[PDB]
Amino acid sequence: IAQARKLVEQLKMEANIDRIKVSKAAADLMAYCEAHAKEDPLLTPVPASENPFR
Amino acid sequence: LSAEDKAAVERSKMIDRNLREDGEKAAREVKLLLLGAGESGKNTIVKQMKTGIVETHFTFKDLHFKMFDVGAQRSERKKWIHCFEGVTAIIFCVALSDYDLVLMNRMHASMKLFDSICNNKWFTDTSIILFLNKKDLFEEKIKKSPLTICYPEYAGSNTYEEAAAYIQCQFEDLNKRKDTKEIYTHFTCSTDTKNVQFVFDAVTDVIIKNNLKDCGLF
Amino acid sequence: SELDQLRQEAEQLKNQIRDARKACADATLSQITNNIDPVGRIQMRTRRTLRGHLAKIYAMHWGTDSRLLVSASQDGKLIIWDSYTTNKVHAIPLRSSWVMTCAYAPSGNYVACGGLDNICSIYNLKTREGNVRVSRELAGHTGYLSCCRFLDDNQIVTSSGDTTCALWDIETGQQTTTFTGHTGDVMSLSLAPDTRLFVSGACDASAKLWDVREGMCRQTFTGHESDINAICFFPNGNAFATGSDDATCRLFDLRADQELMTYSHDNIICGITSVSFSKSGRLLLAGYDDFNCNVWDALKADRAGVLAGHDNRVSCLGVTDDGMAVATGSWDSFLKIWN
Amino acid sequence: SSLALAIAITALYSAVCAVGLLGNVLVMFGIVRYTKMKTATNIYIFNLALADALATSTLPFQSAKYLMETWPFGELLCKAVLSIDYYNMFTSIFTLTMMSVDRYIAVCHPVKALDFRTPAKAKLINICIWVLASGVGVPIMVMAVTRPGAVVCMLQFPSPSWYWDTVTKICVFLFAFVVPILIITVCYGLMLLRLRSVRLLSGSKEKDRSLRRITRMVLVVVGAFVVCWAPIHIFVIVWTLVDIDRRDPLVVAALHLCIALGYANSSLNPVLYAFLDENFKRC
Amino acid sequence: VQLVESGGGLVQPGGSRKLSCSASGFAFSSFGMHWVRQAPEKGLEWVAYISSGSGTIYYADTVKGRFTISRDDPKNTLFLQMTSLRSEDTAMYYCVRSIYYYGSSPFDFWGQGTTLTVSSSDIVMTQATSSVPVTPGESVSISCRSSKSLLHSNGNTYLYWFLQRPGQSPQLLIYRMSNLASGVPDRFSGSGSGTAFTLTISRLEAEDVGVYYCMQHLEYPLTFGAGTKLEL
Ligand SMILES: N=C(N)NCCCCCCN1CC[C@]23c4c5ccc(O)c4O[C@H]2c2nc4ccccc4cc2C[C@@]3(O)[C@H]1C5
Repeated sequence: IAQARKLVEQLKMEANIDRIKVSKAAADLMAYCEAHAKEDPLLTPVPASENPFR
Repeated sequence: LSAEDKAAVERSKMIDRNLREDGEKAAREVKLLLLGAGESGKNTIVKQMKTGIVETHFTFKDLHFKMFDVGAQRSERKKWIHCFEGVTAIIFCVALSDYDLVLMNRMHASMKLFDSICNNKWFTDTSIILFLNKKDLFEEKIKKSPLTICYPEYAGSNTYEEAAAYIQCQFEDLNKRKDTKEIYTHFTCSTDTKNVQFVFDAVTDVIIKNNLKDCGLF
Repeated sequence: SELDQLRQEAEQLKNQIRDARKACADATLSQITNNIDPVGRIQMRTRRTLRGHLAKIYAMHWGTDSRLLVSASQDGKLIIWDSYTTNKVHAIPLRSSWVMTCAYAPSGNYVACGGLDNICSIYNLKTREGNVRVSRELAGHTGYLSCCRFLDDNQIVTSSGDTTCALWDIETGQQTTTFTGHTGDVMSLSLAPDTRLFVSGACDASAKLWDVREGMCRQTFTGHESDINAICFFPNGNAFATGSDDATCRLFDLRADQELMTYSHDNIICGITSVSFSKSGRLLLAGYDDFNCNVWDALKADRAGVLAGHDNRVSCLGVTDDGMAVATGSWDSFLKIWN
Repeated sequence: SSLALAIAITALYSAVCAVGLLGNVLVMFGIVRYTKMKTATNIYIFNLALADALATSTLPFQSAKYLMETWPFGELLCKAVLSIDYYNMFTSIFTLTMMSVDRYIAVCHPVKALDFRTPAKAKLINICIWVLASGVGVPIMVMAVTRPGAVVCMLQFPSPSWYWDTVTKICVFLFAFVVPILIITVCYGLMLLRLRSVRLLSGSKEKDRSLRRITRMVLVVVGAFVVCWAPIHIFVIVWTLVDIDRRDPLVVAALHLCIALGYANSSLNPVLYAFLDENFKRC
Repeated sequence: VQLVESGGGLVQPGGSRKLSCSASGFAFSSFGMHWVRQAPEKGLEWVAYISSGSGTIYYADTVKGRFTISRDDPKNTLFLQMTSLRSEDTAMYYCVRSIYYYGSSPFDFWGQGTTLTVSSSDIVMTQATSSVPVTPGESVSISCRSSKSLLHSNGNTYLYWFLQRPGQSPQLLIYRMSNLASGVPDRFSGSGSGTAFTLTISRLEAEDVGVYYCMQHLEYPLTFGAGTKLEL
């Protein structure tokens, strides 16, 4: 019986969060994936000397 | 390679040898998964030897057995049943004394569980050892309570043999694709010590079948 | 008769949050990334194969140093591999052979495992004696241990099959916190880079984000149509990715409280067992049950590559901290390191 | 004027030699790149294939002997060829015998079989089989001197030479054909009785899909062994016992046809493995 | 963890003697065991080495063919059979345990040692400093030089730093030129490159008075160095 009240309270608590737009999140993900692309040994080929797995 | 590198390789080879020995010892071991309802009766089948899942290790006729009981796992079976894909046999305990008791008839729930386990995708060729428990209670109970309660389409004699054979056949008929599947049926008697022997015989057949897979003429 | 009123109120709040999410949605990330240069194809091959397991590998975890790793098999063995030289450092027997998860402590002094015994066993690797002895056995979960990750050397977080997560203090062996709210079986667990929040995916097609210190669910994500088997965090800690048995990966965002991308193909009808990102988050590696992994472009939703070469279902895959290699453990009792 | 017979025997020898070499090469490639040698059956098939490969090397030598009836390869290659023939014959026959015994153990004694049928044990007994035939191959290479109005290459037994030759041939017949055929028949018959008792009976599919096929494979293996090794043994026995025109081209052709039957058994064992073993058929 | 030595005593030249080492408190069968001797007034020199499983056995050049080293794992005991004894074998003998894997702690524990007295190339390792006076609360640096560079191609410099207190067995301080030992305070620091290495004590206490030794583990026969004594 009280489970319904608990889930109603949880939904009310989760409904009050402030959400940024999808454009901001998309730009943040793009900025992270473009600001760390050089330091990604799998996205770009790695040199044989620098590769610990030969 | 430096000296400690060679000693590390030596350590790796030593524990590889220990791993191989342990794997051989585990491969010399036969695996049974015990299944059944809560009131169906499993403690009667584990007492004839003399949280989480329970293991019982015993030895019969120079053969080592482990039996796993997963009755305390109140969760989705479909997410840990693939852990039991390689077991040699699955024992299923079904009680005969609860055909007239509803807890939905709990014997029908046993049939549903048997149908789900037998036709599972991970148990395409895993043997069933079906133990039908409480035959004395069945004999004492069938004399007053008919089998129409559990099975409306019985249309047979209300004796022990006819009803028991009907229940056994109703459990065999749930086996789809029974060419590659084999179901062993025994009636559980408390005042005997041959029950594990029955399992032994069934277990032996699987090894023979597996051996026919080893020499390429299965 | 208040149950119907409470159900109507719950439906009203669900409609309210759906309307808020729709109002917060203006343009998809696919439209934004339609103008970014893609990667034509990546080609990663096997540099190292680790042999020694005699049963199905169910979990693996990398060390912080990106050289040591721990693998768990259902033959009762937990092996510490030196991935550089294919050397076995430790072989730990387990009391219970039914292990579905393993973890490596960030300090490297402890390992953890658990499974159908409902117990999280923590083993100490740096002892005065030369052996690895069990440090503790955390008990108090009524379901199987599906996942476990180390907050630190003394704090652990465990996901179980009784629809609950837990945060334990290892020294006392007691549950500091218990996270409830999931309808179904919790199957995965990923820790944030700042290690203050964690997402858990369950069998009710729901992923929930929890605050560890306080102990309540912050937001709930529901886009999948089956049970979520894998979860992992984006490197920036503001997004995460989930794989389920509906053959679809999904990238959700936290601060927008929506789904951002779906990674699905008509040629894939099998589930996803494990997912993992790259160091920059450009690549999403997903292990499937059709015996091979797929590497997706996380911003373009294209299958950039395929990691084939496993004879059974890929149960686990991980990426090193420095992003040098990807380690895959499948049911063919082999681990493969790819570069 | 047996030009057609000479051409036919040469063509048969070339065909069986090519087929045996190709089959043995394919078996080696399969056992290398398809399934690792981790089972006793794979171990036995590997060593049987190796014995067959070593045996399928004297085909041009017997072809030239039949064509020219003159041995130009000296006492050295006489000893080498005869020792190779004896060694590979005994090795292949004993490997087949051990495969039959291993199958009998695997079926009729499974509890002891899961301990006995280790790959290490199989390697041990197979190496013992290889080295026990060395005790037969060594005297053949040690004592075989050419003595040519006929260029003749065969063993020079000490006095009494006839007694020693008769003893050697009786021993090779009683320890290369009779004992292995008895062991194979007994082991396979007991295994088939056990499989009849095993619950592959009943049903409209189980019986005629498994037990009949197993009986067919066992019968074809035993029949191939018998009809491809018995004629040359019986012809040796009747050549030693009953006098006959040893200089007759038809008798020489019958000898070389029996030799062709033996080499056909060597080339046909991998054919049976490829087109009859269900493990190779599936995997 | 105990490594108790037994045997020893006074012998005549040409005789034989078995030295025993009883091991307790640790997994004996997983470790490698070294016999290292010390002359009555000189430094340490390595004598023998047996590996886990008794697979790899190494001896020094001055002892090869005269001494044998064996290991009883169920009895948790280490034996050194000693034949053709001469005047150069009068020494105190030490048993050292060493475990070898990735990130290990070799030469970590040393036995008390037993005294044997009788009746009357390789890497050259040098310690230039000897009998250096020190003051409490002040840093001091101890140098060690090598004939061959200890930096292997895998990034490991195989220099081990040990401390021997007066009337006591040596104890391990540094594993590989940077790494502190368990139970050692954060006052010792290892550094160096190539053939030249330094060990720095930032703050000197009253328990640091003793003899410091540098050993190489790059290749056998595992040469030690001379003594760098500091006592004040
Ligand atoms: N699969 C394989 N593993 N191998 C491939 C087939 C190999 C066939 C040839 C084997 N080979 C062995 C030696 C030999 C021989 C044989 C039987 C009885 C005997 O006692 C005897 O001894 C010899 C001989 N001696 C003779 C002496 C005088 C006249 C004729 C002879 C013919 C043979 C045939 C023989 O060469 C023949 C069979």
